[PDB]
Amino acid sequence: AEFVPPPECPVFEPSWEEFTDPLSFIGRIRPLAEKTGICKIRPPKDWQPPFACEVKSFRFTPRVQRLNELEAMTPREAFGFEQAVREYTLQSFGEMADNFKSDYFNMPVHMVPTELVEKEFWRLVSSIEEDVIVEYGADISSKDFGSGFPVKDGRRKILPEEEEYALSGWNLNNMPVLEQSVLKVPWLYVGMCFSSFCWHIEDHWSYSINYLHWGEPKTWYGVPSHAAEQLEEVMRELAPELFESQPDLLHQLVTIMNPNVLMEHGVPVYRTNQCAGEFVVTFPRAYHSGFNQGYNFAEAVNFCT
Ligand SMILES: Cc1[nH]c2c(C#N)cnn2c(=O)c1C(C)C
Ligand SMILES: [Mn+2]
Repeated sequence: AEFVPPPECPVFEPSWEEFTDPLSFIGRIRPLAEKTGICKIRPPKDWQPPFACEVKSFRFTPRVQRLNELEAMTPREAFGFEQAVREYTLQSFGEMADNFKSDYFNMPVHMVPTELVEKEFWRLVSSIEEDVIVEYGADISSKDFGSGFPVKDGRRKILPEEEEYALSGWNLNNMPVLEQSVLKVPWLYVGMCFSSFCWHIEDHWSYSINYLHWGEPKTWYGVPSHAAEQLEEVMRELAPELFESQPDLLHQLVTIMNPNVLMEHGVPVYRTNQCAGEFVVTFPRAYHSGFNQGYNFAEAVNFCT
């Protein structure tokens, strides 16, 4: 009855030579990675961009997430009122997040095995006897708060040691984002234990790339694009009737589904733990979902080839 972890997605460890151009590298690994939907890329050991967000002034109001909101829908008094959220700094959010996780598991946050957090996450999502509520930061533009990468924009100070990172093609501010036609900037994610995102693809079936600047790992699940329609059919068969008819862009706001359910219906699913300093790439029309193991900070952008 415990969750069965999907097989691991490919992890690549490029040489310095392979690491010069991200689009060339992604094009070369595509024959394998597009068959798994997601892959993980570990930069060379010495590639360590400094964290460039203005942490002192970094303030944000997280949103609240109830893990079992869908299963709970199987009329509670005064529904719609979450209590409420307050404004945090990055530091005070992290204090809240660590206290939550260490209290939840009764152990220091870094001693909780990633497989236990995963098993407990999926138990909680389906449990009606236990309502767990977490908070996270998303819908956070790097244009308002600053990028996690140094940028030669004249707004902060680049040190000489930072300049190579401001100019690197793996700096997500330097990824190509313009689609060709006859006719964006990176976003930031502040996670805590159990905060999660449900199954979705990107607009225009775009690639996406995500960098975990620091913190505890981010656990991902990915489905290759060749199984996109099978995943959509399982969702339709098993989603609530009230939401079955909804357009994809709205339905993707509530498409939470245990990976084992998809696997039981023949949908291939792969997993990974993205750790600090690692990239995850999602391929075009590769459904993905995931959750955070603890307090962390990621940056992501949709790019075009
Ligand atoms: C909403 C959301 N989406 C994503 C993606 C994607 N795609 C990757 N990480 N990630 C997140 O951590 C969050 C929240 C929980 C902080
Ligand atoms: Mn995504």
